[PDB]
Amino acid sequence: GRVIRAQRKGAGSVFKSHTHHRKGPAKFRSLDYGERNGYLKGVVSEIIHDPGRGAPLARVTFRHPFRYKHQKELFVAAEGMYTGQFIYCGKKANLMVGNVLALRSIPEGAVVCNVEHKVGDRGVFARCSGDYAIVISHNPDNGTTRIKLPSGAKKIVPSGCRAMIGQVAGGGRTEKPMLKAGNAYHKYRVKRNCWPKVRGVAMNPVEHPHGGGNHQHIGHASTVRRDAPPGQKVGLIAARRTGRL
RNA sequence: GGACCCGAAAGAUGGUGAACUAUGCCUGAGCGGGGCGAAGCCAGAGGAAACUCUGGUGGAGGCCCGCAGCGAUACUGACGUGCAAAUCGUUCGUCUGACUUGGGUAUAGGGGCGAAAGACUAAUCGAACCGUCUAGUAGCUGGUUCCCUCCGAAGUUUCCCUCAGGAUAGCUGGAGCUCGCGUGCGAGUUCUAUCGGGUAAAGCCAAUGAUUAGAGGCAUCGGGGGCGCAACGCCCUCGACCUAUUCUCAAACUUUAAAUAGGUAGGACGGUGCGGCUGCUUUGUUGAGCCGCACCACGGAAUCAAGAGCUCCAAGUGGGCCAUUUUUGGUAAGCAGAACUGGCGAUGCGGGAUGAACCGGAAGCCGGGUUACGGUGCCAAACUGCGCGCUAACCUAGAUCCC
RNA sequence: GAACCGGGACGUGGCGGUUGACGGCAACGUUAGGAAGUCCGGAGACGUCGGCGGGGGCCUCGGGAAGAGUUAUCUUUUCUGUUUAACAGCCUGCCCACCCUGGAAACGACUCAGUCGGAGGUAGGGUCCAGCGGCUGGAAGAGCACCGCACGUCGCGUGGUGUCCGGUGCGCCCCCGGCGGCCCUUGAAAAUCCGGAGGACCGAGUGCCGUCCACGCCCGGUCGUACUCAUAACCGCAUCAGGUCUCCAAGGUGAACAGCCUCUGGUCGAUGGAACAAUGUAGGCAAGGGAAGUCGGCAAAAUGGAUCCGUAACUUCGGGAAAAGGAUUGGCUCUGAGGGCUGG
RNA sequence: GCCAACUCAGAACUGGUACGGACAAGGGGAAUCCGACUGUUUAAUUAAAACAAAGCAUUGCGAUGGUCCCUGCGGAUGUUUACGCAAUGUGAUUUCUGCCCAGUGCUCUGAAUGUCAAAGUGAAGAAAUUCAACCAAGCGCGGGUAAACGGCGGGAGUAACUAUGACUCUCUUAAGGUAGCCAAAUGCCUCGUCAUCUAAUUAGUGACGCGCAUGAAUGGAUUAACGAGAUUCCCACUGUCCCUGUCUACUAUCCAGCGAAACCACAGCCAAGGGAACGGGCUUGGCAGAAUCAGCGGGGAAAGAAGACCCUGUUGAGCUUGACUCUAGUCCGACUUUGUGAAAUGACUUGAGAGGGUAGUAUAAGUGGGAGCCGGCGAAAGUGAAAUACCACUACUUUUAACGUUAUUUUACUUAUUCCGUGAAUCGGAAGCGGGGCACUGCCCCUCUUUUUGGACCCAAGGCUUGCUUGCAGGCCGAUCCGGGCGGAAGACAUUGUCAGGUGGGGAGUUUGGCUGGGGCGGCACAUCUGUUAAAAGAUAACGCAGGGUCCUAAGAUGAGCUCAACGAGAACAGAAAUCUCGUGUGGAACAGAAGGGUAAAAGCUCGUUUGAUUCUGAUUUCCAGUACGAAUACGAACCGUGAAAGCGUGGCCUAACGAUCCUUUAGACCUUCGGAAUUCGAAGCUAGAGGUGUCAGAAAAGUUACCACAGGGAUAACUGGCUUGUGGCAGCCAAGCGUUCAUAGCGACGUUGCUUUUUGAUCCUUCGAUGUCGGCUCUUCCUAUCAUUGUGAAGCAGAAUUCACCAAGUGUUGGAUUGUUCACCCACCAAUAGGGAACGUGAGCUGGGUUUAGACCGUCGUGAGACAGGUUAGUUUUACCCUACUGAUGACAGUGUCGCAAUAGUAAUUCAACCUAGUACGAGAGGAACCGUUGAUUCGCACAAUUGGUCAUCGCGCUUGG
Ligand SMILES: [K+]
Ligand SMILES: [K+]
Ligand SMILES: [K+]
Ligand SMILES: [K+]
Ligand SMILES: [K+]
Ligand SMILES: [K+]
Ligand SMILES: [K+]
Ligand SMILES: [K+]
Ligand SMILES: [K+]
Ligand SMILES: [K+]
Ligand SMILES: [K+]
Ligand SMILES: [K+]
Ligand SMILES: [K+]
Ligand SMILES: [K+]
Ligand SMILES: [K+]
Ligand SMILES: [K+]
Ligand SMILES: [K+]
Ligand SMILES: [K+]
Ligand SMILES: [K+]
Ligand SMILES: [K+]
Ligand SMILES: [K+]
Ligand SMILES: [K+]
Ligand SMILES: [K+]
Ligand SMILES: [K+]
Ligand SMILES: [K+]
Ligand SMILES: [K+]
Ligand SMILES: [K+]
Ligand SMILES: [K+]
Ligand SMILES: [K+]
Ligand SMILES: [K+]
Ligand SMILES: [K+]
Ligand SMILES: [K+]
Ligand SMILES: [K+]
Ligand SMILES: [K+]
Ligand SMILES: [K+]
Ligand SMILES: [K+]
Ligand SMILES: [K+]
Ligand SMILES: [K+]
Ligand SMILES: [K+]
Ligand SMILES: [K+]
Ligand SMILES: [K+]
Ligand SMILES: [K+]
Ligand SMILES: [K+]
Ligand SMILES: [K+]
Ligand SMILES: [K+]
Ligand SMILES: [K+]
Ligand SMILES: [K+]
Ligand SMILES: [K+]
Ligand SMILES: [K+]
Ligand SMILES: [K+]
Ligand SMILES: [K+]
Ligand SMILES: [Mg+2]
Ligand SMILES: [Mg+2]
Ligand SMILES: [Mg+2]
Ligand SMILES: [Mg+2]
Ligand SMILES: [Mg+2]
Ligand SMILES: [Mg+2]
Ligand SMILES: [Mg+2]
Ligand SMILES: [Mg+2]
Ligand SMILES: [Mg+2]
Ligand SMILES: [Mg+2]
Ligand SMILES: [Mg+2]
Ligand SMILES: [Mg+2]
Ligand SMILES: [Mg+2]
Ligand SMILES: [Mg+2]
Ligand SMILES: [Mg+2]
Ligand SMILES: [Mg+2]
Ligand SMILES: [Mg+2]
Ligand SMILES: [Mg+2]
Ligand SMILES: [Mg+2]
Ligand SMILES: [Mg+2]
Ligand SMILES: [Mg+2]
Ligand SMILES: [Mg+2]
Ligand SMILES: [Mg+2]
Ligand SMILES: [Mg+2]
Ligand SMILES: [Mg+2]
Ligand SMILES: [Mg+2]
Ligand SMILES: [Mg+2]
Repeated sequence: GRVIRAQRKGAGSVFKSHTHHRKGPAKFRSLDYGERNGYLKGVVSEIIHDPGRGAPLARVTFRHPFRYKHQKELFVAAEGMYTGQFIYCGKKANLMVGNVLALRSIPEGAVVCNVEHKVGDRGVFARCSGDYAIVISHNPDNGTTRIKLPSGAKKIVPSGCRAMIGQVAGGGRTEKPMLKAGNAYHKYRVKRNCWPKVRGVAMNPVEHPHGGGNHQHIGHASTVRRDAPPGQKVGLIAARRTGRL
């Protein structure tokens, strides 16, 4: 008869993201004439740590195409990039790690990161540390490029979508064991109030379908309907299978 | 309808709280002295080499003892109308981190928040607090205010999600009305005459069923012994069978069959003789009812009759209990359940020492007389009255229905 | 009494015109020493822990002088105080950072720990940075201590002496510097201020144009400000043994803001008196036995600091571990070892 | 030479061996269980094994998305992007994680139309409307899934002693407990069996295992280190105890001052009696003497609270789901938003064409004339059930356009709509400057200027041309022209809105009968019949006794004929039992069913004819209120059956076999109404049946609560008390037998009479506005049904020992292991280690180990919430100052004092050992007493401190730490 924790998540106010010390969103430059037709050069000034994000970020300074001022950008760092490096963004940019190129100019089998979904969206795919997308094939008839995403899915995107050459830096982070609750506490303190987690079978019936019983047990199948209403949809949602492979 | 008065656990609606506590966020602050001695580094020794070893340096850890801080294990200590609606004393856990803490800020009631105890959300939490709907509804508990006088119950029937309730009939009050004065439309009573019964008892030597014992007979058709190869051959024992007897039995057996109790009748609403009506009935004014006229009818058994009949409105009651006799279950019960009557309940009074039911007896306020039951050695009113026997208790002799 | 900040306006003097200073090889220095739209950088501006070093205050030892305490005996001894603010100038120049000469293995330099060097070490010579560093002015005239004269009811009167010279440190509080450890944690923003890139535009010859320089002049609103901050000034119905954030922090013992005693400061506020029955509450002891008590060793007792010797099974090899088990500990009189500065 | 600090290590000397001198400050060891550890938690009874945790595993999701919030609009995750976010389970490391997809879930690019709404389409009708096809998701079917919920049994045969079963086959239901582990925090029996630990062990440890009911991420096994966690043992230690004593402070005490509260019908001495079954009051007795002080915990069934346990109410509430009825969300179809075009494919139109036999070649598929048809067939018959010849139309399978209908797909456009990016900064076309080839003057093919470097980059130089002569100012190129789309993506799909179907404990509301020797479980005594209880009219109770929702066109109606069961005697197979003959035959047969009645030319059996099992209403009986229903009975008014007729028949031979209102539906009338008038559909009326309420005078209805609540109930359970005494315990009587013979020394079978309330039952009288619920500890008293001790009788009593019995309750009846234990069982001592009451004595006397709140684990059960007579661990014990009682203390008792008497009340002593008797009596031996006397001792009681021991704040003396 009580709202469950998963339900309470949506209202927020204690489950909102912790973003006080973050350095702003990481994204490509806004797509413009220079990147569409030629190439534009910037310089990497700093490599910084973004709290709550495994991958390091890169500060890049560009010369504004048509204004007398500096254009400052924050890119998701690719492995191998260093301070003082020159980054080239555009259709005519060379195929080097750290450069941002339109997928139409990236040959097949290339490893890229921060791939745009819609032309000009400034990058939404393969942004986490150690992750990357792979260019599979091109279709000039409809101007569409096929990519393999980190999850293994194959997606078709417009060939004008941009992507940075190389993989995201910081790979191998999840290999290290944490060994203690304090490390997880520190990890999630800068992410959100999602830790520690209380098991449903440890609660009373009033606040969870798994609660109750003189023994600790679910008492009914943990697989639930895809259309099960909020508050009832707990456990393995719409599972096509369970158990070991 | 507030509905005689007071009372629920709840439900609904609209508002108020994160000054406590829970969690996230922002910005500040706080945490002796010791122990162990990880990486990294320096030097030396052994060895053919590989490599091994030793002594220093350094200071890691959700590491250890421990002060402050934070918390609260045991005494199940103190106190337990306390210093205190959670405190005090000793003891105890942790103490550089998942650490402690101030202020600001966010989350508000079927909502929040929860390292999860249904915990916390202002001494309020398995749904906060404040006002209102609201005099919420209660077959349930408690109260329900002057006097005398008259009458005066019920715990039983049927129906009800009915079993602590209600309606219904019965019991009761009030109002009367119709008549009547012994010629009485009557009666919890007898008498006379007529009917029904299957209990008590009795019966099995009567049907059905149960059951003991012997006696006399019988078989080409029972088990054995003897005489025998067998024999429908012979002699005996026990069994069946027949006959006449015999012990003992029945709520769901019975021929017979009480006591008590049940029904009907004993005139004025009768009888007799004529005539009439019918569409009913008959072969038949043959019957069956009914209707007119004439005559007779001493009231047609006893006793009593503080009279008989009729109607309307309505209260309370619908938990009963006890006793002689009859009687079911139960070892029995101050157990549980039925029949008739009476009693207590609703009722005092004398007796049984004492007592709701036993015995007596029922009652306005008094004087006198006499009794009922029970008593007359004292307590305590009335004889140590007149008489006959029994008992002698070295066990507390014995001493009055229920008891 | 002596300073500072912000704002306003001018006057005097100074500074530049090679229109927009000079010096240094350089780091950079000097009180001044153009400039508009536009653009760029820095400060503000940041976690935590450990060692080391510097500064201020405190603590502490010795000497000089002033006063006081003790003095049956000893005590050149015991006690108190012996001060220097903001601000201005000059000097100095921690640890770092930076610059010039030069070119290094037989490698050297170097910290407690690290670390650094042909991407230029050692060495020689310099620049800059901090300071809560030094001297001077402020400022001895002030404050403090001591010794005198005077009114002796009301002179907040009047005068003198001193305020000096050294040592020491794993000491305590605060600030700072520079390294190192930790993170799947990397530990605010803005107002505001400073600097820089560019040079449109701008002036004269005995006066003009500028000037962040020196001195002089004027002004600076509104509200809070007492007191308590707690065993009686807040909350708990109270003058309630509870609860309520934080700053300062002496001496002795001792590892120690442990316990105990003491100095400054505070305080004797818990209604008082008499007696010392039982039963209680709190705190001890108890011959012999030693858990037989009790559901149960509940409670209490025992052990305990430091130094030396020594330490098993098991083990995730990190521990177990202070395992277990033994010895010592006072006072007094000595001995030895462990340092700094100066001088060829 | 001048200064400087406290660290370390040694050596003498020395004190009453004192010296971390106060203070400060681990007890240790050997094991088992749980949880890895650090951390967190029920503020005010539970700190834990519970929660979290790192590690492990599973699930969804690529943004047009997953999860979630929101009335709506829009939002959180998201300053994000799979090394991520979201939803779960397990719980370090090590090792392992077996079989089962039948069930419930979840899931799928699977077959298919078995079912499937609204809208839309077609037929009929005057229309309302009814019929058909088409028909989404979902459901059904199929597949996959167990680190999803969960499950892991039984049977038969089989090895050469037996036993088991490697092996083979089978059933429910998919499989049949694998590796492991165990009387476990998990085992009932159970205190299981064995070993060990102890003197003794329901405890601990190890082992065994058909294990009521162990078992593998509902995780199994182990595990160093850790723990205010649960357990066992050992060492040290001790006032826990033997067994108490003593010391200090503060109280209590007394005083000055000050000064409440709880509670109070009236009050307060007892024994018994009865009584509402436990009185302070009543009855009968005992007694009983002013006024006061300090305690005390027996009583006041003391106070504290309208019992929280249990039951009842037509009272809730938290939670759950396979309960009833709904609902947010979600999926799906239609219409709308919604505009502009082109093609395929499947049906329906018509239109031409091909095919078929169960047995036979064959359309003989179906039909008519065929005797005649266009050389060909019948005209003959082989199958035959029905003819081939010439005509079509009828059914089934099968191709394709002229016209038209319908449905599903593919695809085109962008302006509606939706989404993305930007400070809407170069978008579309063309042309020029340059670079390539061709062959010859034109073509086509490409580019927009920036890639060794951690620099800077803006506000136009230049050329041409005007005002007039420039303070300077105005135009073009530099800087191509033209496009009145900021740049893209999806796109009439998505999205909004309205209806329609599915899903929907996420959420709302509600329900979850009654009787009942408490309630539940059980049963139905709830409608209802027979016999009996039932007491010879009727009526009559119990969860008394023994039993009983249909069936029949005949098993109803009528007429006729006959007589059944059984027995006796006879007849081949044939007999106990087949069919047949005669005789007897009162029903001993049959009549649907339970039982009781009833019936013989019948009510039974056979046969003939039949539908009175018919229509119409009234009356009566049974039940009973003299209501209804059911059932039955006697007439009346009709039509019939049967019989010759009287007559009989209104269902079953009689006594049971059944059902209101509302609604639905059927039958009846030339019936009534639709209210402005007519006709016709439709609807509504009247009369009689049918669909049913079995809780049967008739709601529509699942659990749980230990998180719990309210109104009440002693109308009703869980103690004591009261009745009873079956059961338990303790006695008696008779005498068949036992006892070498002998019933009775000692016993007592078969029977039979009693007593007791320390057993357990039975009951429900008292108590539910509360009488504190086990056991132990302490303390007193009482009983005898006597264990020991004193005195006796009897013996199958030689002695010793033992047994039976009589006076007898004066005295005593113990220390320990295991268990919470009562109980039990062992060890030990002893004269003995008897049995019991006192509200199952005794909690304002204690304790709190157990039972019996809330936390938590295991096993079994349940889908679940949760349950458990199963186990386990942690879990607040309140108040006396009132009256009485009792213990002591003043006082009263007629001046004061001393010495005394004395009723009455209380009372106290107990048991054992040794020596001698005595190796005596007795006895064949073995063995083996007792009186007297002497010396000690046990338990208990009253005193006392010479000695010993204890006690210190003599604060007495000494020593000593820090200040
Ligand atoms: K809710
Ligand atoms: K959290
Ligand atoms: K968890
Ligand atoms: K559950
Ligand atoms: K579980
Ligand atoms: K009324
Ligand atoms: K607050
Ligand atoms: K904070
Ligand atoms: K609420
Ligand atoms: K009632
Ligand atoms: K008879
Ligand atoms: K008979
Ligand atoms: K009534
Ligand atoms: K800050
Ligand atoms: K640091
Ligand atoms: K200042
Ligand atoms: K400038
Ligand atoms: K002030
Ligand atoms: K203050
Ligand atoms: K013990
Ligand atoms: K025990
Ligand atoms: K810790
Ligand atoms: K812990
Ligand atoms: K704890
Ligand atoms: K846990
Ligand atoms: K989303
Ligand atoms: K799981
Ligand atoms: K399955
Ligand atoms: K399945
Ligand atoms: K199976
Ligand atoms: K495991
Ligand atoms: K613990
Ligand atoms: K007083
Ligand atoms: K008496
Ligand atoms: K009720
Ligand atoms: K509740
Ligand atoms: K659409
Ligand atoms: K729906
Ligand atoms: K639901
Ligand atoms: K009939
Ligand atoms: K009923
Ligand atoms: K419920
Ligand atoms: K008995
Ligand atoms: K009772
Ligand atoms: K009670
Ligand atoms: K005991
Ligand atoms: K505890
Ligand atoms: K005298
Ligand atoms: K005496
Ligand atoms: K003495
Ligand atoms: K003494
Ligand atoms: Mg579990
Ligand atoms: Mg707050
Ligand atoms: Mg500790
Ligand atoms: Mg009534
Ligand atoms: Mg009778
Ligand atoms: Mg009488
Ligand atoms: Mg009289
Ligand atoms: Mg540290
Ligand atoms: Mg010092
Ligand atoms: Mg001076
Ligand atoms: Mg400049
Ligand atoms: Mg207040
Ligand atoms: Mg020291
Ligand atoms: Mg919306
Ligand atoms: Mg479908
Ligand atoms: Mg096995
Ligand atoms: Mg285990
Ligand atoms: Mg009595
Ligand atoms: Mg109550
Ligand atoms: Mg009722
Ligand atoms: Mg006949
Ligand atoms: Mg009906
Ligand atoms: Mg004899
Ligand atoms: Mg006796
Ligand atoms: Mg006795
Ligand atoms: Mg289960
Ligand atoms: Mg006496």
